[PDB]
Amino acid sequence: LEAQEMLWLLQAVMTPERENTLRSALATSMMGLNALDIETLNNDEHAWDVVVEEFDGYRQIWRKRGVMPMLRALMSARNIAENLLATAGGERRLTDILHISELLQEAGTQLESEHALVRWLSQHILEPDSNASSQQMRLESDKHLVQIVTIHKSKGLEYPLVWLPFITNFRVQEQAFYHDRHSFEAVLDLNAAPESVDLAEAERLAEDLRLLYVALTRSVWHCSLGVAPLVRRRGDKKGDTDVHQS
Amino acid sequence: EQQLIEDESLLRYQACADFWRRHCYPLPREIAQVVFETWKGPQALLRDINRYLQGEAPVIKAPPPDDETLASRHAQIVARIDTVKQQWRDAVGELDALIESSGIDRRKFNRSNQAKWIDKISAWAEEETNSYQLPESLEKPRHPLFEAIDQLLAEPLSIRDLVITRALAEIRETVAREKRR
Amino acid sequence: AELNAKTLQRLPGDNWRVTSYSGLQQRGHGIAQDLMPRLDVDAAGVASVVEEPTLTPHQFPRGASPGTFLHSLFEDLDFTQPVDPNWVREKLELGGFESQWEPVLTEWITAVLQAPLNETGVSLSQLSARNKQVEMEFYLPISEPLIASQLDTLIRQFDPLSAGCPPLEFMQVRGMLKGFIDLVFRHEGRYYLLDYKSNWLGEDSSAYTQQAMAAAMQAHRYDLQYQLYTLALHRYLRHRIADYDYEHHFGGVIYLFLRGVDKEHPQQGIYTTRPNAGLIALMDEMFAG
Amino acid sequence: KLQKQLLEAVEHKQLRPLDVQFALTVAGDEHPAVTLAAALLSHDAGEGHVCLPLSRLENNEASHPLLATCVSEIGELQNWEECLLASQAVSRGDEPTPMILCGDRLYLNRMWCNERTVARFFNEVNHAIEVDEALLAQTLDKLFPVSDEINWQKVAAAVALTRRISVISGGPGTGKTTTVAKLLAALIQMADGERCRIRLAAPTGKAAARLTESLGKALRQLPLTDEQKKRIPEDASTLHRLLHAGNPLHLDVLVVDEASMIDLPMMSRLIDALPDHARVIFLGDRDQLASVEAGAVLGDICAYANAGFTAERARQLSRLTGTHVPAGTGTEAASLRDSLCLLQKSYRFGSDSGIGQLAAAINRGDKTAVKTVFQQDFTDIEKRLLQSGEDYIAMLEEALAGYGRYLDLLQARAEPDLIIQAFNEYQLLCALREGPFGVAGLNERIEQFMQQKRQPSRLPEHETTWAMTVHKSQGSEFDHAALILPSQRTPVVTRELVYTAVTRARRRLSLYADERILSAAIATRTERRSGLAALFSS
Amino acid sequence: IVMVADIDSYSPFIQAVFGSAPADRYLPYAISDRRARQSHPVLEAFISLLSLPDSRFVSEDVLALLDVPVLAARFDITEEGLRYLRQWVNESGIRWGIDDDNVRELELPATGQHTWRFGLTRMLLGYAMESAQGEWQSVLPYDESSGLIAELVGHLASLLMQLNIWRRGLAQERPLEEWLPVCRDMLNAFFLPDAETEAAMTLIEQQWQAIIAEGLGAQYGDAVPLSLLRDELAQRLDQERISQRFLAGPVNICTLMPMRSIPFKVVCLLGMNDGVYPRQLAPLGFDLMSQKPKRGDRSRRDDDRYLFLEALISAQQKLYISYIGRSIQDNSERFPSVLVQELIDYIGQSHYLPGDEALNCDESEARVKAHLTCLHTRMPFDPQNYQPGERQSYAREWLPAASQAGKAHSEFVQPLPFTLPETVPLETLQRFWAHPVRAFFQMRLQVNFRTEDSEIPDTEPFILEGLSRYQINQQLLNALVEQDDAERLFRRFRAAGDLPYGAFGEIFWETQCQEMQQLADRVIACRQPGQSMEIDLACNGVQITGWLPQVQPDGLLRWRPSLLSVAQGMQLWLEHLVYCASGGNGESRLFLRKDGEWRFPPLAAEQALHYLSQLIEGYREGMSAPLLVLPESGGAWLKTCYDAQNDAMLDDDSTLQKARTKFLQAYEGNMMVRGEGDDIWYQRLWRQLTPETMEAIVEQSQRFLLPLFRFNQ
DNA sequence: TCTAATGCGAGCACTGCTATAGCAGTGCTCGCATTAGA
Ligand SMILES: [Ca+2]
Repeated sequence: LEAQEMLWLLQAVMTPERENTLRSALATSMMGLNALDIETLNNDEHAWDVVVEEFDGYRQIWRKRGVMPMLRALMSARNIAENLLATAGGERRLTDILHISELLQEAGTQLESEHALVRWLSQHILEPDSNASSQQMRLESDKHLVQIVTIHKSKGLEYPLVWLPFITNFRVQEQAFYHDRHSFEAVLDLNAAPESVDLAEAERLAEDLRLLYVALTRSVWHCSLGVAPLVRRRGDKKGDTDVHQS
Repeated sequence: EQQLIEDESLLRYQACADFWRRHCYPLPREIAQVVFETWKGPQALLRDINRYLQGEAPVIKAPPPDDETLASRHAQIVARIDTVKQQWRDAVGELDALIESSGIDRRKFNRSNQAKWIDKISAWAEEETNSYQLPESLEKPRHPLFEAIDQLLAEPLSIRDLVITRALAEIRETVAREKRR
Repeated sequence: AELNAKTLQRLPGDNWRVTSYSGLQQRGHGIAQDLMPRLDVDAAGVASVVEEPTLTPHQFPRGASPGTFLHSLFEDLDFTQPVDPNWVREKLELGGFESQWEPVLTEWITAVLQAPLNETGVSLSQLSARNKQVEMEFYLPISEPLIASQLDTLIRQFDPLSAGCPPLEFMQVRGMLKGFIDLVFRHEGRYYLLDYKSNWLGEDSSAYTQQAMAAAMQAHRYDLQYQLYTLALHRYLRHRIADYDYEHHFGGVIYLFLRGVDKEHPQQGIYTTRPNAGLIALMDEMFAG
Repeated sequence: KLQKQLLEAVEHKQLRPLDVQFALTVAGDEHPAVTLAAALLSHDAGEGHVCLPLSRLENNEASHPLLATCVSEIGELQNWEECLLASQAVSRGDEPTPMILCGDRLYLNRMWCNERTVARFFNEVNHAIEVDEALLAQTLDKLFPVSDEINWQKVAAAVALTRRISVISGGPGTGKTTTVAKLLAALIQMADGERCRIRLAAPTGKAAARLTESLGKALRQLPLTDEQKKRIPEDASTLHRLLHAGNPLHLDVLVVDEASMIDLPMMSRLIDALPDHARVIFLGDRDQLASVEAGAVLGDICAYANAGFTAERARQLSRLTGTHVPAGTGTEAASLRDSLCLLQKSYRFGSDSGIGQLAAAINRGDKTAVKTVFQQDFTDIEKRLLQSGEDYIAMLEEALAGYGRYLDLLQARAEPDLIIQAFNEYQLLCALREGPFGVAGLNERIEQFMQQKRQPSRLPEHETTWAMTVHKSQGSEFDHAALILPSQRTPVVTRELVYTAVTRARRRLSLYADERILSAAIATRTERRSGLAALFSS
Repeated sequence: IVMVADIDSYSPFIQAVFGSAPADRYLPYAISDRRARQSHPVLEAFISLLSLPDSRFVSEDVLALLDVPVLAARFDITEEGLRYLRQWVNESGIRWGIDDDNVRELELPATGQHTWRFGLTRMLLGYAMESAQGEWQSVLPYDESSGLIAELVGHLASLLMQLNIWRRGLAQERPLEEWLPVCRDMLNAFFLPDAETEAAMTLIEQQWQAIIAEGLGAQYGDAVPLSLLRDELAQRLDQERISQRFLAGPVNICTLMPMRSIPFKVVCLLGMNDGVYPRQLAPLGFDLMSQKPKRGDRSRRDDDRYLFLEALISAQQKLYISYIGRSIQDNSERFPSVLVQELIDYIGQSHYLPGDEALNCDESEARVKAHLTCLHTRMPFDPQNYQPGERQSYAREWLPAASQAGKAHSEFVQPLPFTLPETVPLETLQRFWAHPVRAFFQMRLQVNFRTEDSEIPDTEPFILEGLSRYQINQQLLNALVEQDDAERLFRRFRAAGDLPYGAFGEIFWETQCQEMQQLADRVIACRQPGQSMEIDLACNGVQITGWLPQVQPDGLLRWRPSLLSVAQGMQLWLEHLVYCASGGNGESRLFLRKDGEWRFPPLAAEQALHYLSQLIEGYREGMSAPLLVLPESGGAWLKTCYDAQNDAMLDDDSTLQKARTKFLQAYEGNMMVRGEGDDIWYQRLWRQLTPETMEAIVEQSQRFLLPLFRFNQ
């Protein structure tokens, strides 16, 4: 969402000429304008060409010193960082915006056009999750927030108190990929022959037990897990509670 | 002087489409439709095999004979299918005597269905003709000579293991060759 | 929030730099002078429907890539002996030009070798190795900012050329002054400054006559180059030749616009000047004060 | 194959990448002959020419389009028609095809489709059944008084009010304005109850402008006050008001002015935006250059005016107005003829002289034109001058004196925009784009005399105008207009050209030419590509 | 002087941060030692062209080429036109390869579709002949390139011709001397040199020349393949280092170079991390010299460790050392370069701070280490940098933030005055409903969040989903209701390259047909062919003008190949009110997929106006401030509460809850279909749904959506 | 202004039969969990 806005903003900068593409950038929540604001700037043609100059000014910095330097100029003007941080969840947004600019800046040193970069943004916005480098940075302070992590990222980690709200869930293995009990090699049965799915399923809680063991083990003083008379079989509560499958 | 490839997810996908292209496009409607019913397109193939293709290839319990072509299996299947499509284009007689409760006369519903399941094939699929078999015919004097249905519902009838096996063997080396080049 | 930020009380003031007759030549050369230190920076452009079916040196590929190809030619030659044409087909073949240029080029090189730069003997062809120094590189410290204005006044006074006064197009610079001299050779007492200039595709002959040249000279304010270059040669000679005098050893500055050079139409293609000796004086001390 | 030659032709700027890439992909693997045609077709196409006459392609271009160069041009090939039609990127019009060979004309399918669409429009107009000639006649007798001696404006109105689509062509000296005005007062007057929305429109906004400031003026007058929910006095450029079939416009009657500027595409596009129940009245100048240059249609539509009305139509008009109206010449193209009508100047004493007589003269013969220089020494209005030799410098002078006012407002620093209204007081016009004559060349050769002394489009301010092509001046006017014809040559200088030039002047008008070029012009008449002519004779 | 192990990777950042407060805070810098390749557009651009022969020509890759100005300039394409080409390429169907030869050469079945030639054909074809008219050589024309703009298709096509001419020419091996001129030819063929690139261009020719010359020297007989040369150029271009500003316009940033130890008052080392600084690379291993070493021998390890010494030795005033203390993700701890460890370990063990004079070896040593190490803050706006002392920042720019001196974003919506212009097109009462909030943005304050580009399929189509399946169904439908020939439509679609290849395309087609037929029949079964009807309704002090298509003497008969939805209901209701007020007395049906159906009873022209007025009321309020009313969620809640029996608006707690659920199921969808509120328009008013505004929506969207439910079927 | 996931059984409703109730099977409506993890 902050990326989308940066994309509008850049378009705006690369051509404040086009009345419409600028109005969109001024409208992004990042810039903090008002419905009353947007309206009045639409009726005051002298004020608009002022914002247009302001924006022609940014393109110039962009062209000479870089995207980051331009963006920092913009921000100091519309006093963005200061305001954003004041606005609830506004830290998340602000540090993401800076992060985008750090990426935006490398990508620029491998393109000799501003427009190319813009194009570079669109692409990354349409087909993401590439590197660990475009992953979200965690804020310094997340350190004083209750931390919610996965069993896997928790291997290694230690915590004073831990909660296991959904430690009873299962999910039956249905794919017949199992390890041969004697040769210990992996076998893919391309016909879901029940004997193999059965062997696969065993290997499934054989794994959840390991997960449970990692789960109980992270705490120092205390741990509490949630338990429920869980059932999945659509067999009408026949003394079921296939809780014994977790 | 090697270059550490980083992705491989796109390399894999592309190999997978190349696979589909060279193994499906050239296919004639009867086989094509069959494949199509197993996977609508290469994205769906990968979805079913992507795990494998990565790291040590698992052993396949019971692989297909190191040569069955799509073409062959298809034959065998079609042929197993039509011989029973003939011994039914003769529902002249099926209009039988001796009863049971479950089996209703809204069986004339069940009937025509398969009577009309006499298209020019193109699908290994076949809506339910449970009743008119012979294995349960007895399980529900009773039935005649369409014990060829006991036989059609025994053998799996699918192109799946065959195509799959071929894909990973091939998709792997596509990836490989590409990475060398 | 009891905060505030350190503000510095020092100030910008002066800037020390290393410039080089770039104080002149506006950018575009950004990273140009950087990637290829010796690119024929003086050229630039495309070439069109001037193909006329009979190769003349005016139809030789225009611009810098080709331009510096030429300079290359004259970097290591045997001005002395005659021009092998094989050698030339190889230069053209290696530099990626069509072989079929050899006839026009070899005929072009000699013409330009056997021309009379300063009438009295002269002619590059009479210069053995021991009397040439190719691509010399100088560094002139320039203290006391060099104000574009203050340099304009005296450049005007002593030079009839720089009387075409638009100058002072650069801004204050203390620092150093880099520079390459295409060729410096001697003719028994008397050192010279040569500058090969492959340049522009201005149709034909009509563009390489004593005015037109003198013209282009001002367009690119090359006049600045002379004066700078000779202040260099001056200083250098003065430093090398123990007890040297500017007017008993100098008398140089030749400017070969490589094109516009025929075996028999002298004073066409070549340009000569001999800085005031009173200019160099002031100029030299205009650096140090 | 031809690849090299074509691609080369591009190096030589004699046709664009689009033309050769079009040529290559569509033919390319056919007889180079068809390959060439496509290149050139797309090329004339680029110049606004709707089609490419097999003729401009059979031996004549051996002295026309510079690609008369060939090893592949096997003879005059004559069977050009055959070679083409064999290649199958050309069809007679059956198969869906990039190109169409209809007539001995080669077309880019789009064009040929666009033409036919226009033919169909004018051979499908039906009759406004809204008769009761008795009543129409009365409302017209009441709107046109001086109908004693055939009133052509009265006819125009009657034509137009009895037809769905109608064209009124007229010179500047006519009440085309005032005719469309009574024309509508009568449409309004005859609308029993209601539902008659009249929207105006011109192709260029500068035109749309005038439509209103004159279609209103002349309209608020005339005896009509039965509630004036007039012509919705909002014009709109034609290329505004649309942007279509499948969403027809909201109106009953559309009045397009400056119709001479509508081009083939613009027509077919407007046509589609038109709901079957609407009435279109086009107004324009049939012999204005815009009606004859590449891509125009007015000229060809109004061609059949000279054919007069069928007899039955004539009889009806004469019944409608109180005057006998001529007819003649069977009924070929009856549907078109019967709904066209060109105006003529009317009766008064004295003259219309100066610009007047010359203009009329120009729309025809020599003897007429030569005898207006001699005659009365019209001193102000006309001002022929002998340009040849060094009298070119004579002109440069009466040229700086013409721009007099302008140059002084400059000097006298009166920097407002009277500098703007000063420039549209004098204006040089020339047939050519480049040259000693023509624009490019004239601006320089003039800037020199003046140093050595001292939105959409076509809006002035030195686009280094000073001089313009008679072409770009279309839809403009100046007090003193000077025209400069080449020294001796070109087919670009035609009768229409000269006509529209003269008609650019409101007072003085100089014509720096030679009684050879001028008279040669008067006799030549802009070539006319197209199939409309024939699409109208069946 | 500032040195880093890899100046190439610090470059971006150096440049960024030294783009700062113009006056005061500014100090000059030049980066040296960067790799020509990594630091110049065209070089890669050129290595890229040297691979034409091995390319699959994927769309984005060709288009990328046009992002290199000099190349784009060579074929007369401006950023302006590039925008169109980009759109056309996407729409015409281009995805993969250049030729059919190309595809074939990849041992892939030539399909004739989806290659550049195909799309380029569609556009040239579309230049002449328009889309309708039909398919030509199994190709349907694409008509976006039709006017003057077609001129672009030309330039583009010319560019693709050139590329093909070269992919084939670079194809086959050549004898060394033959490769000689290719480089200088490809340059002039694809780049129109700048003034900068002129230098860069010359650099290629040199390397390329020297490479070949060197081969010729050794008199290499055999022929050589392009890869051999392209790879050597690449390498040579990556070892060429640019460091021409190494000592003028001050503050030198570069890597530590061997044999270049110069005295500097200030010397700083960055990213001196374990694994990063002493730089590595193991000898070939079949390097005899490396296993039996001798005094002269050299190695990077030694050179590099000796450079860290030369650093210490050359700093005359201050030595600055820096490293990264921990990745900003897994927040795991970093480690400095053993070389830096050694440096503070030997400091600590030989110094003590004035205070601690009598405490301990180990004790005093730690304090000195702790005193010289200065942990820095994650963000530049953390307050600690703006307190007083050790490096307070000179960057006022972040002061406000640091001091929480900002002003929270003011609540967006502030009622705008609005006066309703008697007469609004039907279309504007249409565009307004069917997503009103969006409307306030688009209509009231002309803000449309248009995003420039759009994903170009990385491949031809194998499957038909979303928007496409819709656009195809749209016509298949109209063609079956029109009882027209589907077969004709199928060939056009196949002709545009919209279906998946062969049998697969047919199969896909055959099935849309089936579902589509099944709808077409419910329509066919009750269509009474009528005509347009013009609109000029006087209603509540405003006229309404527009067209109502296909008006049957029964009423309006509508249809869409889409599932049933509230926004589509409202759509037909608007149309109904309008036609019923226009007089016409009759019904109006909307037949949807899976048998959906919104059916409206005839309405008195009097009550029709009353209803068509709240609708206009809405449009009026909704032009002053975003009028809530989320058709999907609102009508979801609204559907569970409202009952046909007695028009029962339920209030029992059992239902007011199932309601609040459905609304939410609708507001934020599944993991597949996905939610109303996930929409820039709403997202711009609130990022999370608060229980207060959920209310405003319910009430508000009840007020305008009710009649829909009080009148269906 | 565009579209908006399948699929699996249940769940309840209803409809033949045949040794009023249980066994079965036809058919539309609907709620439910789906992914994972580096
Ligand atoms: Ca030189």
